[PDB]
Amino acid sequence: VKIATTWLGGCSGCHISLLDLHEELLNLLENVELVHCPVLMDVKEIPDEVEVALIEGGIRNEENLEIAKEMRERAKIVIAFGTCAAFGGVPGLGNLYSNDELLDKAYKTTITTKNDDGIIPNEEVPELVSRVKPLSEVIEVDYFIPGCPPNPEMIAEVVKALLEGKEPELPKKNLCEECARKKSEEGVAIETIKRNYEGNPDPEKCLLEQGYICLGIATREGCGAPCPSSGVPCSGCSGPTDAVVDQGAKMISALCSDFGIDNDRDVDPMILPKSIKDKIGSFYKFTLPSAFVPIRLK
Amino acid sequence: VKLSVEPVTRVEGHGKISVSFDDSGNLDKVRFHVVEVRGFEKFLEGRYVEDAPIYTPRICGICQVAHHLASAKAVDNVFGVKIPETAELLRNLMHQGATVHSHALHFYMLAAPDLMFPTTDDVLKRNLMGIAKEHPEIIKDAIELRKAGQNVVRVVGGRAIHPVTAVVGGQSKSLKEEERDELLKLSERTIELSEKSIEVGKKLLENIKDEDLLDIGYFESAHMGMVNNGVHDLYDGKLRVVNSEGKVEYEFDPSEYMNYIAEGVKPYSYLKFPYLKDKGEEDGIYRVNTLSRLNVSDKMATPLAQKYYDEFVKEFGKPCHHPMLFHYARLIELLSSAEMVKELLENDKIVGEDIRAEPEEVVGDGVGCVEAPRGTLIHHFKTDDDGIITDTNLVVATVQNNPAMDIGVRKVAEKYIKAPEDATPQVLNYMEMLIRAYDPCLSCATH
Amino acid sequence: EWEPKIIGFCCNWCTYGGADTAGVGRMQYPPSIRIIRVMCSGRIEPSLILKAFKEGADGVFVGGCHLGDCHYDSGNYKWQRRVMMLYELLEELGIEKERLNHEWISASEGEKFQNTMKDFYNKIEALGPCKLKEELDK
Ligand code: NFU
Ligand code: SF4
Ligand code: SF4
Ligand code: SF4
Ligand code: FES
Ligand SMILES: [Ca+2]
Ligand SMILES: [Mg+2]
Repeated sequence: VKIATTWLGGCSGCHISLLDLHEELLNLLENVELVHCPVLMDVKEIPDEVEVALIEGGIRNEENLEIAKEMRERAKIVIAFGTCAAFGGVPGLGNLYSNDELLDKAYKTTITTKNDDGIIPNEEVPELVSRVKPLSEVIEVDYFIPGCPPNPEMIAEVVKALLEGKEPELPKKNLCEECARKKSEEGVAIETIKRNYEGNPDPEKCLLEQGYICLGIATREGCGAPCPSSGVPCSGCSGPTDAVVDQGAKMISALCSDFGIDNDRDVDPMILPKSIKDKIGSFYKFTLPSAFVPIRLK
Repeated sequence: VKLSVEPVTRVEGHGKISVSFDDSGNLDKVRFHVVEVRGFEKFLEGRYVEDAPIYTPRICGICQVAHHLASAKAVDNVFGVKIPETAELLRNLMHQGATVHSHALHFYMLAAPDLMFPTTDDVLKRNLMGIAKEHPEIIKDAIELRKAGQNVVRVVGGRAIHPVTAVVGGQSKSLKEEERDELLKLSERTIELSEKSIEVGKKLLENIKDEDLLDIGYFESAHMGMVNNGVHDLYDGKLRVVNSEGKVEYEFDPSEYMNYIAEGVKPYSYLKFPYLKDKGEEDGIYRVNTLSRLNVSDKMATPLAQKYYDEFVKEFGKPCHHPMLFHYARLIELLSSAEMVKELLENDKIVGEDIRAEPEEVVGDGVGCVEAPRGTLIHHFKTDDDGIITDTNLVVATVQNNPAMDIGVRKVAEKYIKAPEDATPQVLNYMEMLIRAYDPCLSCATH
Repeated sequence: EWEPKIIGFCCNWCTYGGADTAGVGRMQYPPSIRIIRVMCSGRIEPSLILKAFKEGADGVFVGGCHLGDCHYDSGNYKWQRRVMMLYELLEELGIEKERLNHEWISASEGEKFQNTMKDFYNKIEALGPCKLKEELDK
């Protein structure tokens, strides 16, 4: 099967996760024909008759937009490869600023920058798109592999399903099932909200119950929940489930509902908003571009 | 006639080389352009400073550990906390494991295709798969090296890609004695494969010398790297700068980097052009990573790497300015990192339970610095009293080799091109081979 | 020329009834709002409010039972915690806090509903249109 890969406004992490198949990558390449992959081979142009296309990264500039459309016309099946392609990713946080503000910082006001002329690179470089957009906003996407980056095994299962003429199936639950942390039978009740550095977390008890903002509740399973298992809350990098459009909104809903639930009628509703100094960064680290309100109005 | 090599392949990120000729057919302009930028420095404003080690790894998928640790370090300085010795060891263990994965990835997956096949016209042969068909043991060993590196990162960092254990004050988890013992058993093999890789590199660079490709993109410059009491160190130390003749010009703590480094801007690229602030853009050009680090170091901290380094210095001298020798210095560092993994695992403090310190009052500024596989990495954050970022500056490794790449690609074309007919697939690939010698990570470089 | 676009979410047991009472009493108010019925204000959550802004809402109104009077005992206590976070989330997104309005209005409080609609209309009308949808269409 002829497959091709490319990268847009991402970090290369999804391609690195594909390489993290290790010995299995060679076995995968035996049953597949890699016709385009900038990081691995020197085929400069996307060829015609591509069967499966793995597109990493979201839309950040006019060149990405061009390549997405180019790959869409040459590929039969297009896959939004990873959280950046599927939801926008961390680069999506740039949507909280105007493109002029992003560029002025990087090319003028950064402390080590010496640019008295105040020039913004504009020759032989693509202009940025008004805002970061998920791949599906600009082209028709057939499938998506969520994760920042998706685990190697999940990438193989998806590609192997397409090789066998089968429909890929993503896991459907939120992360708490996979998570090894202990959850109360009585249900979740949050007394106070803590920043990740505040306090000393219990390694067995659920991090959300302990007062930490854990996105596991509003995030699709599949990663194996290595973050809570490694002592830190989930940041929601796999994105939401199939039944949730806006991950951050649903996380805020859940958090607000169980906050002070044991003192439901008497808990001060102003405590929670005052406690969270960075609301967008707390609930939309990986999915701001795919949210109902994906930008900060200027 | 306007030729363009786009995209530059077997490099991380988006880059291109433009080659132009005048109406008389003579070579006129040759430039290296980086066509991507995301704006991490600006969008980090308003974020919780403790979330920086979650965001910065997303600058790059290859060197996410370096970013995780550079941010974790800057964050520890923002909260005025000195982390326990066990945390420093665990952080360095993760860092060395990442360096093994990155150096192995570049030399075998990205660079070797050209060193093995420098004169072929077949692009379907000039890649990982081409090497695997003829020499499967070369790639199987490369995969083993990477697997070993990523295993250390997964065990110490929680995740092989985008680790999460470097938190405020230290580490979120300890290395269990069982985990330490298994990594220690597996550690010997990594050193062994890294040592076997140096011979592969010697043999492959000999093939490059036989085709007069060892001097491609040659130019002299200053060199920057981190040194711990003059010794090679990728985790802790001071940043040392040597001139083209090898004499030390600067030695400074990373927190004072803004008084030594300056970054220029050109209209044809999203990648900035740094230089030694006081020397200027013309006389202040410097290079980072592998060869630059070996050039500033008095010696390697590991016994095996030191032998190959001493053998290398006696043959090519010091400082070595050859871009193609960066491949060889990379292999020396690959071995040195493999050796450091064993050394750190052999330290009994690595399994300690005092892994984190309580955060102190918020100090409004913090500079975190480590030597990423591709060069000096500096994460600088400024925050308010509540620890919310107000300003940031990221001097990311490959940006410092941007002038070298722009110069080197020009020097290659000057040596092989006189008219557009001379710009053949092999000659255009020689220009890409120069770019590849610096192991560029353009997503990293632009951020 | 321009007339604000306001969307309302009113609980069946109280605010929706309070809006009906204003109608029975012929208590006139501006025709910008279009009310959506739910069984409890506890049904309201950020996704619905944010969805309204994405579609083009200049203002969003949410009406529920007085605190302690919820037909389902405590649904409004959850909504109250959600709306407080939502006010600040909107400000971070550059959407004025004042474009969202929540009130507790009983089944017979027609006068209160009328005056609330008048006040909320004047507040949105004075703020002018929300430019979100225009910016997203660009
Ligand atoms: N190595 C490395 Fe990064 Ni992908 C680069 N260049 C960062 O500091
Ligand atoms: S998803 Fe995560 S890993 Fe894949 S590109 Fe975006 S950032 Fe890099
Ligand atoms: S820790 Fe995060 S993921 Fe694990 S259970 Fe509690 S909430 Fe779900
Ligand atoms: S735990 Fe949450 S954050 Fe960590 S990997 Fe799974 S999804 Fe991404
Ligand atoms: S029914 Fe009116 S708020 Fe619950
Ligand atoms: Ca920078
Ligand atoms: Mg944040």
